[PDB]
Amino acid sequence: EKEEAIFRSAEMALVQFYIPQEISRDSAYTLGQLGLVQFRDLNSKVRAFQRTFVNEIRRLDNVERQYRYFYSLLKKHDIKLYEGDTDKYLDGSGELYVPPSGSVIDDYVRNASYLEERLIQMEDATDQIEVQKNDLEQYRFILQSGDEFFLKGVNYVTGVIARDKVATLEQILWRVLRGNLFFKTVEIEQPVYDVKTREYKHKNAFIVFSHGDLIIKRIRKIAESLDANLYDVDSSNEGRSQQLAKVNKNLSDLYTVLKTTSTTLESELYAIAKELDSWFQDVTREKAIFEILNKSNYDTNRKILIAEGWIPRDELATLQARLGEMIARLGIDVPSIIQVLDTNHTPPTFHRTNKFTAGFQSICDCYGIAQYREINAGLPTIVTFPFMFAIMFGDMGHGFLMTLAALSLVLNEKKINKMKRGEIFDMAFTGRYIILLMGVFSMYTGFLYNDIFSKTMTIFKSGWKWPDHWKKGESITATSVGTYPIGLDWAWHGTENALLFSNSYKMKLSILMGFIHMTYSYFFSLANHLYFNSMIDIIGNFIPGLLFMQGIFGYLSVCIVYKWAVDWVKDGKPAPGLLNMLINMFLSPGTIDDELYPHQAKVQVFLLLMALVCIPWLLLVKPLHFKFTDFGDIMIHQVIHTIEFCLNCVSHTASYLRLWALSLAHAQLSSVLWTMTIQIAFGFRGFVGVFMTVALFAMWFALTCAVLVLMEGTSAMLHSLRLHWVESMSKFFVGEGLPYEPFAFEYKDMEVAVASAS
Amino acid sequence: FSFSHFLYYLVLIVVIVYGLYKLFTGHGSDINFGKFLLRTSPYMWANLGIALCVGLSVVGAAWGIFITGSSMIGAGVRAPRITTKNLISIIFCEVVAIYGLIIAIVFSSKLTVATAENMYSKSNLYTGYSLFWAGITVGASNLICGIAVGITGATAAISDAADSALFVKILVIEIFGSILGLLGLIVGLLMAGKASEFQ
Amino acid sequence: PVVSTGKAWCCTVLSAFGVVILSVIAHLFNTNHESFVGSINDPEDGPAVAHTVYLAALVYLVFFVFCGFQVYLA
Amino acid sequence: MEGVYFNIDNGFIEGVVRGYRNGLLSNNQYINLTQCDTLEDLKLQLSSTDYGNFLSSVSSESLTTSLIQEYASSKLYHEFNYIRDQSSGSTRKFMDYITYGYMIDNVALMITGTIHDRDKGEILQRCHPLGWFDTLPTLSVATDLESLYETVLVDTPLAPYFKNCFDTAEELDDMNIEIIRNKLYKAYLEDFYNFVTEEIPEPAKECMQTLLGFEADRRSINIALNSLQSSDIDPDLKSDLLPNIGKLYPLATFHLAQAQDFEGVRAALANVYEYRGFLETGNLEDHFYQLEMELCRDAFTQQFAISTVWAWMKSKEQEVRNITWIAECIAQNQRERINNYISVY
Repeated sequence: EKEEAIFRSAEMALVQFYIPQEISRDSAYTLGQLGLVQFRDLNSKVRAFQRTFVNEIRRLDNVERQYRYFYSLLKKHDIKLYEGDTDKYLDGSGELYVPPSGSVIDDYVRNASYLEERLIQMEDATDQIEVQKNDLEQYRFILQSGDEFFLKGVNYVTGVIARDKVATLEQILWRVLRGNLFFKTVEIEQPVYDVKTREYKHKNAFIVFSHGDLIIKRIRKIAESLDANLYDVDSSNEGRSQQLAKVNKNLSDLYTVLKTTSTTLESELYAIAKELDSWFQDVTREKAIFEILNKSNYDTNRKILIAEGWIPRDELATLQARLGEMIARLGIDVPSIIQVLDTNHTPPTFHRTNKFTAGFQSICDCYGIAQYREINAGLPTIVTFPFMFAIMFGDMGHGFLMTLAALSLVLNEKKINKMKRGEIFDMAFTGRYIILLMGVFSMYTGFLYNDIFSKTMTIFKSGWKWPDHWKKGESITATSVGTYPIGLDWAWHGTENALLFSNSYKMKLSILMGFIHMTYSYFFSLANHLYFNSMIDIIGNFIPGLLFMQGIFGYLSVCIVYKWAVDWVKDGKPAPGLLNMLINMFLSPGTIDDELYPHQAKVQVFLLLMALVCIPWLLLVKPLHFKFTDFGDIMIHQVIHTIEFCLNCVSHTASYLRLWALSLAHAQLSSVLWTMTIQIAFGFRGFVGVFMTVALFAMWFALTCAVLVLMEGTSAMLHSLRLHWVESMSKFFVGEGLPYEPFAFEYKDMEVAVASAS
Repeated sequence: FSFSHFLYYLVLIVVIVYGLYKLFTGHGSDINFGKFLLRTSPYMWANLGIALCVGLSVVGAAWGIFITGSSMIGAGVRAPRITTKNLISIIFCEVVAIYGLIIAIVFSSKLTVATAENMYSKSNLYTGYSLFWAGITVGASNLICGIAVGITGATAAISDAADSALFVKILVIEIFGSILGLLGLIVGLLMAGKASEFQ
Repeated sequence: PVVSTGKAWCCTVLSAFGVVILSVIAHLFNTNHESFVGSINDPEDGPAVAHTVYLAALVYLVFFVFCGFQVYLA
Repeated sequence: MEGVYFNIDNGFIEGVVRGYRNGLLSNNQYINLTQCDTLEDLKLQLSSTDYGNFLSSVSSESLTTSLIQEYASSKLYHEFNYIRDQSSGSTRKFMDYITYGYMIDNVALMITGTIHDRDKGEILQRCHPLGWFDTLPTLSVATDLESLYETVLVDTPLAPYFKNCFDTAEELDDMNIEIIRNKLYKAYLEDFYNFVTEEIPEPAKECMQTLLGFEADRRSINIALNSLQSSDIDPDLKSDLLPNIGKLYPLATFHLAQAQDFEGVRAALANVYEYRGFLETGNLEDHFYQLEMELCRDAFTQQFAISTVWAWMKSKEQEVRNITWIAECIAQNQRERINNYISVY
């Protein structure tokens, strides 16, 4: 028996823990293996170095730092980390593993501290060889150049410099040798890997001829000041061949010394790379235990740690069971370490999710974490979010393709929740039921719009009747022989005034749906104020806003439905304009051009003065009741709430024209796409027409899947999200609270933690 | 140098010499600005009004949107909790284009077809003038309101990224600056209040 | 012939939609629906375009049965 | 106005630099740094600020005051290089002009170390990595100032600044290099002032003009207080070292140029209102640091301005100087003068 906590939050408790010192380390593991206690910080106003359990943090994150150095050393000399797949002897059923006890942690500390300096000297030994591999190899490149590199009028310097500095060399040596330079360079094609830095460093050779002795020291200092490695090469061919024979059997000796010096290091890294992840998990868990014990009061007269924590009420029977199992594992006698405390703090929120209400909860929590026991806004979002999507996405076939794309993700849930994906397929997979509901509601909406691939259906008999005879080219009209049962009539398809009906149709649809959404979301404020015993908020905020916005904007909706209900041609009365009379209700009161219902000259004035008198009745009762029980802050905040609640009636009900907007534009772009590509290939008799309609259907399907489902679905999806974040949750959603996020044990994912440090 | 000032000075000199020459002949009333207003089609003035209305409203909206969006993106690097909070500063710049939409929908119901007889009547010329000036009134007011609300939104995003307690005190200034587009909306509805259709 | 697996699904799925869609459009050309040919524009003959749209559906069918066995090999 | 065309290129840069600005240390954080006992406590206390996980992966026993100032300066320099990479047009130029003033100091340091026959690699470190200019280690050859200039300095952006420096034509010692460097920095400040006057928009223009005014005035008072050492200097040969910008040039650099004793400098600064509060009291350098930090604080009240980059740069440098002073007082057990940091926020 657990409460559901999807309409409101879950009921909380504050529990004070009386933990003895000798079982404190052990008890925090049991408190962490059940992930349902959020600890509050009792050691506030105490500096981070003055707290207890700080050397037990310094030792453990020194071990963390040495593991980070190890894993940085694993990426060089490419060895895959083992990643022991059994993340189930710590997780899973049972909820009980024995923690490693003391000597295992000391073994981890001294093992890592012994292993670090060993790896440091083994890495430093094999990098003194690479820095003398490099100069010998580039000197071997210098020794094979022929004569054309060494013949232009010791009388020269020779070196290898990076390619970025050759122009700087020749600029300086032209300004220094005054114009008598014989600079010459040939490129080294492969990059030359650096050890002191990590740049790959495209290099090349050079040679500079001159005569004298103060000139060669001059050119030599200028050259090696720009980080050039200079050498000595004989002028004759035979001396160059003797030097090339001398560098070989020295460089091959370095090849033999490099092996079995960079081999024992690598075998040590093969030993470390297996069973490093388990070390890392154990040390991270041990560090988290002391981070939780850091925020508890320490007593000196007796060795008792005092800790507080938030918890939902249905787990006070779980605490006593798990802690009783712990005190039955080790033989002691402690006096009742659990005590439920009576408090005045603010508890966490904690809505329960169960795999269908989870994605919509993650939607609504992206805006703000709700107040404690406030009405959750993720419960109506489940159906009001894909439907407001569907009004903008009113197509049969596009919602059908969206359902197929959703069922490709829903029908294999078990295969996908065990993979590593990255940031796009994540948003695809965690919202698969959102996409399923969006596709099904878009099927229903596109059925009611009579639109499949921008074509009609003809599944019932029409309500319009064409004339009996006409010449080919006569503009005729239809004669209204009844009404059409479900959807728009298919006699509006070509008809050359289809937009003239459809626009005034769907605009009124959008205004009516937006008003019903706003006046449904506004009653959650009444259900809040009735629950928190806040009877001044009802009489001060609910009734003024209800009367003010109903008497202006619900009267418009009643007039829209009433204008639909009345036959104006049979009665012989002129049909009025609802937009005109809405403007003239405020900008010229009392005067009516076309009459809608008999006594409306007085109802306009009555509703205008009621919406007027709701302006001083708001901004007055809620402050002046606080006065007789003004302050300034309540008064100015209530003036801001009045000037913000009003002028959002007009703005928010104007903002629901987007439901009309995106629907009209989706229909028009899909119609132009149908008449632009595949409509061309219908009058093309021959063998060329077969390939023509093949290629043009391929182009049409690629466009209607790329630009018309994926790129207009994301837009209307975040439009249905704006209509809930701004227009809907500004009427009941109070705002700030603190999220639940209990202390629990998790897998840690090493390479994220290395990027988190560096 | 300064080619635009050279163009402006050249146009000024040519206009002064031309008007002074039309005096010089004794035919100063041939520059007849009033007869140009009679003999010009009223549908031109009406459609320039509607098109320039929706265009200037959208330009002011886009201006405010990127001013507050650049600063909110820049300020959200260290404090990424400002985005869902200061979404409302982009709401306030987006409602400007919706006001332009409402004006275009109201004005486009008056574009009927007139007869060749009584084409340039009193009511038709009145309707063209009213729709033109009402459209550019609400469009320029929407432009200016979008610019101002965008500037205040950028400054509010920076101040809320400082600490959380400041955006309630700076959002009040956006509430002040967002009423000006509604003033332009009301007076644009009132200027074309008594204008009939084209008949 | 390097990999040829990530492009097999892109053609099998395309052909699987293409067979069904051009088959139902050709069936709607054949019986004169008065919404595909019900005006003075693009088609006039009727089943003479239903002919080549069923031909294109057959060509999509042989695309589908060719590429549907190359994905079978993985 | 100023908020209209600014954000088009500089709105992201301005927002990121304000986000960097919100991590400046306030007074309570410096007091918490003061209350540390050992140096590992200072590391753990700095870890809970905008700095944090900056001395991670160093050591627990190789922690030294010099290492802390190296890494706290390198974080500053990487943030400045990021902001300089993300800019274009006039802002890119403006940040290059910020770099040139440290390039001048690297020139003077490399020449001075070349005179005393020191190593290239010793002078290549402690040589302020922001003012780099690739041909910098070539300044260690050919002692004569001409044979520096006709070879390597003409291709640097410091080339238009030696228009005065060719008066003496001999080998250099420690006073000639300082006369040279003062002429460099004079011509430099006037180049950058005439840059700000003609291109930078107005609310940033006035803020950069008053900050450059204070830079010129501080260096004028320092040259006037350092020139009365054991030498004979013509007032014509000293007034070519005081910049023609600031609030004490139109007539108050004249009495600085014609002054013999300390009382002459006191009587010279006696009429400028912001000054003559400085020479009658203690540490004369801390008054310049305090007034610079107050001017930089006043630069953060303008929003659509690229004075924010200069103000944040100088504030973060003062912050690094304060953390270095506190770390020295902790590590040397000299807690008597630990509260002499300069904190304005």
